[PDB]
Amino acid sequence: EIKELLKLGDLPTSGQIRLYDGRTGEQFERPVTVGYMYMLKLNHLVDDKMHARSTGSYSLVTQQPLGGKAQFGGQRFGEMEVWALEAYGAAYTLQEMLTVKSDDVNGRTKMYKNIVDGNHQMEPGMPESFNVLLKEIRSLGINIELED
Amino acid sequence: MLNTCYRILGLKPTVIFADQIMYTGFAYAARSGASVGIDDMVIPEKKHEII
Amino acid sequence: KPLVGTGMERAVAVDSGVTAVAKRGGVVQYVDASRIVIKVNEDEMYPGEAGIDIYNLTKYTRSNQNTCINQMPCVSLGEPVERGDVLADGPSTDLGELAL
Amino acid sequence: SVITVGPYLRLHQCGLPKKMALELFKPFIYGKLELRGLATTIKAAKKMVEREEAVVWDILDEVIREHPVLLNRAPTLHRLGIQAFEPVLIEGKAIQLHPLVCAAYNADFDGDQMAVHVPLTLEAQLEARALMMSTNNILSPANGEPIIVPSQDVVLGLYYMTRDCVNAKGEGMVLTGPKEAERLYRSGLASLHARVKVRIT
Amino acid sequence: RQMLRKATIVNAGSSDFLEGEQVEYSRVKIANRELEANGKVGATYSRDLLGITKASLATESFISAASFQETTRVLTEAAVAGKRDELRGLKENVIVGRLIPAGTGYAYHQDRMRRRAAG
Amino acid sequence: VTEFLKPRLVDIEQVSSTHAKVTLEPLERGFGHTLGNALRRILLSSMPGCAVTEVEIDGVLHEYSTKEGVQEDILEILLNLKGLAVRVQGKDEVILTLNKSGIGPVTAADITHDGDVEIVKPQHVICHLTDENASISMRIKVQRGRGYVPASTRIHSEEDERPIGRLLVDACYSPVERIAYNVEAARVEQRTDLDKLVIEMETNGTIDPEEAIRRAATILAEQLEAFVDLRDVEFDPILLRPVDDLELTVRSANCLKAEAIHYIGDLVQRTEVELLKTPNLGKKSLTEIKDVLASRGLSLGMRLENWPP
Amino acid sequence: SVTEFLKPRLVDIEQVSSTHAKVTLEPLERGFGHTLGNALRRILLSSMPGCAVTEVEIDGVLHEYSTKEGVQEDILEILLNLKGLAVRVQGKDEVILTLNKSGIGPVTAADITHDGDVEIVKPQHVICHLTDENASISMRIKVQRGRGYVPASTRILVDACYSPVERIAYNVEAARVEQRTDLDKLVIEMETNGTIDPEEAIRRAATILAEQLEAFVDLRDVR
Amino acid sequence: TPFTDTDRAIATSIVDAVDDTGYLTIQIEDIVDSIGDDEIGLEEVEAVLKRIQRFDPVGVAAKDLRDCLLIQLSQFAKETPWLEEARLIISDHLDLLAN
Amino acid sequence: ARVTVQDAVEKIGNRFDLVLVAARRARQMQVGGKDPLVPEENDKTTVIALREIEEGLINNQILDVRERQEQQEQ
Amino acid sequence: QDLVVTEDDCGTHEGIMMTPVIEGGDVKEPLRDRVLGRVTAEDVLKPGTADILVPRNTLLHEQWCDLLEENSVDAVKVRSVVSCDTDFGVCAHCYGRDLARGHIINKGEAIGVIAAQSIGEPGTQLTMRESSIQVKNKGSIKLSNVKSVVNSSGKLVITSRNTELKLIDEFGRTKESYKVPYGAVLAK
Repeated sequence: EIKELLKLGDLPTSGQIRLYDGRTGEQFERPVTVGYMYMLKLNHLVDDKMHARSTGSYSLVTQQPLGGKAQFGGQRFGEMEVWALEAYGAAYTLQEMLTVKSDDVNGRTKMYKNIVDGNHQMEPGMPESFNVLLKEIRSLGINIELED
Repeated sequence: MLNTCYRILGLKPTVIFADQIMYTGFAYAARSGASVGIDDMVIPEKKHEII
Repeated sequence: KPLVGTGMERAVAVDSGVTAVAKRGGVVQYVDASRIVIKVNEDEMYPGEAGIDIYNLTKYTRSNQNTCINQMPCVSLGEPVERGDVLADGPSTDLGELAL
Repeated sequence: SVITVGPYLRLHQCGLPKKMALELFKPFIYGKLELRGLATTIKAAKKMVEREEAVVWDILDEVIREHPVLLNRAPTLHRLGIQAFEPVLIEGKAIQLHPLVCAAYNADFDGDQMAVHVPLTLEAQLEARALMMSTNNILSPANGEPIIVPSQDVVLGLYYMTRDCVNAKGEGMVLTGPKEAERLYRSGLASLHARVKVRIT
Repeated sequence: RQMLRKATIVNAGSSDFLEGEQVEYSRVKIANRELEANGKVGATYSRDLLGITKASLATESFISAASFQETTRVLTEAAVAGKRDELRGLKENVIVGRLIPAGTGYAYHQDRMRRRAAG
Repeated sequence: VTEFLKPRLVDIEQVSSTHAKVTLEPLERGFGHTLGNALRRILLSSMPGCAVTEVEIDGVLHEYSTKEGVQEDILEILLNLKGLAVRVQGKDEVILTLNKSGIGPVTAADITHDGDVEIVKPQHVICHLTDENASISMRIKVQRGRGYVPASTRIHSEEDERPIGRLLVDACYSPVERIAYNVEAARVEQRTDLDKLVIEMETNGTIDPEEAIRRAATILAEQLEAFVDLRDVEFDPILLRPVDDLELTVRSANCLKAEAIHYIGDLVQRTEVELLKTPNLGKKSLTEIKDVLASRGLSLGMRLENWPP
Repeated sequence: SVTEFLKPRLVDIEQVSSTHAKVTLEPLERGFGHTLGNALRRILLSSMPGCAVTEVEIDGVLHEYSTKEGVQEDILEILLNLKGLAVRVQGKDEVILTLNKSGIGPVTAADITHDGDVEIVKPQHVICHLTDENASISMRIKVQRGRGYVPASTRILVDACYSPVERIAYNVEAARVEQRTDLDKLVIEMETNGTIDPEEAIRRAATILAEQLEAFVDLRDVR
Repeated sequence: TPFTDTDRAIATSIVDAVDDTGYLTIQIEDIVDSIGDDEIGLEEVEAVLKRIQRFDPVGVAAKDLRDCLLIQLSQFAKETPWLEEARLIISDHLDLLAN
Repeated sequence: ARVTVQDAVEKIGNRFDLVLVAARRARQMQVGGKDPLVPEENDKTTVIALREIEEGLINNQILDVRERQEQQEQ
Repeated sequence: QDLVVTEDDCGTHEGIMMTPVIEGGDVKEPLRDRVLGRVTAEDVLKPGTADILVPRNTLLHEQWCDLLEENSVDAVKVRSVVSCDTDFGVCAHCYGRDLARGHIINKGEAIGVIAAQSIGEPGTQLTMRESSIQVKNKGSIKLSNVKSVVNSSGKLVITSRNTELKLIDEFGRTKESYKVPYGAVLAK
């Protein structure tokens, strides 16, 4: 019945049609199938998907970038990503992601200053979350400290 | 083809070869037309007798 | 509208309550971008009322998804309207058919 | 951002939107502006970057040039879920990914998103260039088979172009090999022509 | 190989009259005690393999194997026994925030270890 | 070249008001396709026309509202005005007014007619009214351009001149919007077998087919003239004021003159330790000079890369 | 603005050899890259003045299934080598050429008789393979004038490679001037058989097309 | 900003002695006493303070109202009129305007 | 941009010592006091140092020799 | 995760014997890819007496496997990771290449995380869960130390529970095992 209906409007019953290229004007062999499909636009737009960040506001505890676009938040490196970096052998990139881009408070400012001055050097220091963990463990009756 | 290129020549020729293969394949696939339709898939006439 | 459908779009659009269907209507007096008034004929009329049905359309209101909800009239002045006939088209509706 | 296909790209390259850039590289923009004497003070540099001037765009194009940036698909199961590319500024809002590396990333170009991370120290940049670069991940570290292989819309093209059919246009032609393109493009023979004798070196 | 560790012993061998000693440590002790001073006192060992979740928690550093599965039991055992970490693993160096002893940081780790021998 | 026998424009046909069919003289083999493709691409790409750019109506403020007595919304009104086809004489940037009252259809015919504006289809629809007391009155601005220009492109040009109620619409500027060609071997029966190409263009009435073809040919010739002759095988620091008005107390001017110090920048890009290598000026004098320089340049803070003459 | 179009000024060309050249243009208008490039490619691939050898009358049997009798190389390969010969004759419709050579074996283009207008771009080209003895051979070759190319199946004996080009291709890349990056960048890489510089061939094709379309403007741009 | 170590210490002290309104609370000789260095001088502290006066909030860290409006008047370009008049009033007629 | 690193890898040997050597050389070039032994082509210090290593002019021995000589010349 | 290449050589001859997996119908994996990226021990010996094919510590890059197949060797003793006697980590002479590189593994590389990441990446697995002997080609019996006992008919009885057959066509290469119980009766 579809083939019959195509014959009433004077169209090729096969459904295919010869097409030409718009840039060269050379006919495509193997005639192409054209038609009318009902296309609909979904609620996943790229305007709401893009997000970028260089330096914003951190949290009072653990001093890390906030999160998932919650007031210009940062993105989450994870256990699988650090496994990937270790498999690559990316010690310096791993240390950088661990300290400079994160809760190393005295190192974030130094790295920003060196970048603006054109130095590209890192002062790793020590993350703030480890200090928070040490304080939380000492809040229980468990002595813990770092030796020399 | 890619594996032999890598094994014989090296890394730079095989990277260039991969890029050029992608370019030429993309071009000629579009130049071929290569559509799909209802009549493209055919049903054997013996299907009814087998059933 | 879809050129290829299944016939259920009319029922979905009507039953979704997203349009403005005419109850006990006979004829249209005044059509506007945001108002429709229908002069109900005497057959479907009971004594004690003027005989005017008024529909106030919904124009550009936020949804739960921050989308737009807009109703647009379909009828014109002096167009006889029966009972159960649509008068406005909600979001993604074309003459009472689900058109998304 | 959402992933998009760029076929014009080469292996060591990606399409980074200009809107996303000039935000990841903002300290570098400030440094270059101060060095070139276009902004005597940090407040002036900030105002000039916020106004998005042509000098800012030129400086961004200059600073982003030899600076690898690494992309990461959200479920990263093996090593090749993170690779480093050379950013190419595109006018748009979606990251353009390479079809050959799509297989390693397991991307499918239907709503998949991809994260971007910038290395800033010299050791990190040299590391992204010498260990994580997508032109260094040829073979798989699991078995050894190559991880880059044409898979779709390229296999079909090569298969179509290298095929034989009898009684095609220009069956008996004999030529030198550079002439096959001149013969297909203008007139005379089809790419499916048989019995064609060409001298190959 | 990672599964095949933590060898128990049946003979004393002057090492320790306990159970649950690592194969590498026991082999080092045997090679340093037998050939050097007293080759007569050999400590026979039995290689008893462990599952993944069990050999994961049987590590010398409490900083690792505490984040793995259970923190309360590991922390209580470490507090009671009074143990030290020394930061020998990738997880330990990651948590502390230093260069991992693998890849480009391996040379730095080797130099630090060599310098710590003298002081 | 051996007698190319190059083509001529002959037998221009006008099928309808918006549909034409032009023919060209028989031409050599392998030229019909290239000429036709180039002409079609240029005609679809860049052909100047006129389109509505901005519409102001006294009644409404924004485009997301309605108007009492009018059936369609302001969005429908703007989308109906977008397709309004109109050709304009010499000057561009014309503004025309439309005022009407009643209950009938409001078409493009009942628009104030000027001497330099011609409506080509006066049966268009501008969202007719329904109430007898309703009366629409708007001002339509028509310009001429070359390609599609969205509303966002023309936003930066208007910062202060953007009153409430002046609604802008997208511009198309393109009067062709469809064209096909076909090459056949005929009309050269006298000479050898050559090809003639026929162009089937479907405009909207704004442009003349012969004029459009001539414009496309001129554009192609101008573009090609750059291939005939193959050859060919500012930014500065803002602070460039002189060394004057720097409050040279006693010997700072003498030191600057003896050291051949430039106006400002070379003095700015100096460190204190290196400046002490200069002939002795005194700590107090150095601090005073540092204060004067700092009040404008943040304590001798700059490292310039290059120095223009 | 209204009728102003961007004209290419960066026309830097870099050539690897005297027959290979890679041309490049500065950002054109949007979509003009394909227009100009395809027009030029088609015009200089299908219609270009030039001279070429067309047919050959070797002493022996006219059929292709001939024998060696000392050449050691098949006549099909002889004709294939002849096709790759760039001859250039000044204002002569058709001329005849011949050769006579001893039996050392290396047969080069210098063996053909030297005529006033017939010239050979390179005389180290191999027409005949290494002979086995002192036996000679007469070629009796001839050339004509033509444009483009026609096969020998229809227009007779070996072929007619009149067009003096080998390979033409173009690529179109993105470019920006100040803010808009939706501008194109034509890249042309052409190979010439010889006797014509690649830039000269491009210029000739451009002039051909310009004089081809100037008849349609009907004497536009008077002043 | 490119300060020396001593200049950085002085700037840190000065910015520590800054109120919410933007005017420094303690006076310059008090700042000099807080530094407590024989080498440090009033001219040096003035140089550092004037260097940090040009920071993003204009007229911040000003000793009083007199030298807060004057900074912005000097900042504004000479093209706008009545500038000289405004400078003359703000220089030494502050009480004259206040009453 | 430099497409691949293989000549430098073959020259150095370890595939991880190359990063350290090129980093300590690009540090000299960037922080200043040094001049590129290879003609720069509007390249960044990272690529300049990597290409100098590839050409066979810099390693973990030449750099130490030059540093020791400069220190002793003080 | 703790495993890292720290040593260059452990100086041990211990290792696992590697043979093609010959069970069921035919071989599922030959001695072609199970040994391609390994370093053999000194146990490699030519089929002929007092003849050798390759030295002790060699890396079978591309052609030593070809020579080994030409000589038709089934069992090769190859040093492995478990045999390595290094105190911490493993040595580099018992791991081969198995990377994006065509050379032996460098010291400092994280074998521990390179592995266990290629084992769990293929998460394309599933969930929710004595008389028939057919030979493939010509072969021998290869009883492999089966206790022969007197049988009623013209055959030999079997008393041992550990019986294994093998088919030999032209060399030491086998075709199938076909383990049989003690009730088997030798037909040939």
